[PDB]
Amino acid sequence: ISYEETKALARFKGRGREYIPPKLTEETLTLVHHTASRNPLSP
Amino acid sequence: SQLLTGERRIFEYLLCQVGVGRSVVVEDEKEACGSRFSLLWEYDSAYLEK
Amino acid sequence: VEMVARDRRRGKSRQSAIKNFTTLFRRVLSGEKYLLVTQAQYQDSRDQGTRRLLAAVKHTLTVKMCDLSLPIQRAVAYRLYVLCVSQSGSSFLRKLAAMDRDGVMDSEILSTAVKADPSSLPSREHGNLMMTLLVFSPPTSD
Amino acid sequence: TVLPPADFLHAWLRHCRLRDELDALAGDPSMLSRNVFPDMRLQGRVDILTDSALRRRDYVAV
Amino acid sequence: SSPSEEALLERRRRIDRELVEKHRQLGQLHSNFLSVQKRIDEASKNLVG
Amino acid sequence: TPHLVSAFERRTQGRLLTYSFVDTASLDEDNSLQDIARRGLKIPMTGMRF
Repeated sequence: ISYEETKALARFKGRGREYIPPKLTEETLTLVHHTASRNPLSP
Repeated sequence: SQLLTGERRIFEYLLCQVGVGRSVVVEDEKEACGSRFSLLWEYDSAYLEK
Repeated sequence: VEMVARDRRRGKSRQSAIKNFTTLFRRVLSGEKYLLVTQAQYQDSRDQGTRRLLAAVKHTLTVKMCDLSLPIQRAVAYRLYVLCVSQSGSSFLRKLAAMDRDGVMDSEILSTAVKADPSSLPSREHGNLMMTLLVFSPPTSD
Repeated sequence: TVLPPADFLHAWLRHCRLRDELDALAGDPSMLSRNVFPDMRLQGRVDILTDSALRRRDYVAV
Repeated sequence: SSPSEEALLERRRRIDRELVEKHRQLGQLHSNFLSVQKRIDEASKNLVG
Repeated sequence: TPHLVSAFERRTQGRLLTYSFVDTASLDEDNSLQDIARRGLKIPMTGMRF
């Protein structure tokens, strides 16, 4: 179904013939992680 | 350098359903000229090869 | 443009218009075939009868032509295009695009000629200059 | 960038009238410079004919 | 954002659009002039031929 | 013409029916386009190429 069917079968929904819906659109690099939790014992 | 309208034209063509058949291989047009080849009743056209 | 031409309410009111003007035209023509014979001096009584006939001819053609489907109007407009673009062409092409469907259903003497090739056809804007002078001229008659 | 705010307001009132005077002294011909089209074509009939070929042309024609 | 500053911008669009149409008109007139000139050159090679 | 389509069917019974294009200026003074609508493309004894 996806975008493909829900655009062409729901915006029109079987209606037709007079409706016409509208337009379409220091501090260098270290490999160590700088830990978010600042407990020194958190890791 | 130049915008090309290219002199669009009045091409008038005739889509002729030309029925050729059992053609004999022939050289250029100067020998396939009717008065100098004289096909049989089986062969019915002349294929200009070169 | 697609809204108006495909609007059903105006379309079947155009069709009901066509039915009522044709009955108007038929009755005026039927009533004008025979006079009235009584015992009095009578005027022409004919200029009003033919005025209602011309009224029931102009008004029929306004409705019937305005009620044309868009594929039909496109085919007519393209037919006028091939009439218009033919005028800068050969003699057989000029007559055949303006209909004219009658045809279709010591002695080695030295002569040569050089021909201006009749494949000129000025640019696409001259093509619209053709069409806007077939449709926007003052009408010759009625 | 050069005038103080008092001089620049007077200069701006001057400049709006300068634009509208250039509006007046420009005209609007249009029209004739718009309905000219690239419509040029070559026509002609030039033939090299012998006098006896002119004899045969008159036999066909009047 | 004065009315004269965006009437200035309207006059920018009107004249610039007309320049685009006129530049294409020089191109079509120049193309047609050397179109007929080519018909002259072919008529010279054909009639002298 | 219905005469032309009947004569064409009788002539070509075991041949192909190729579709050739014919220029209107390559035709001579005999094969004027007024004349083609009445009798068809008349090929002389010399013959015409397609």
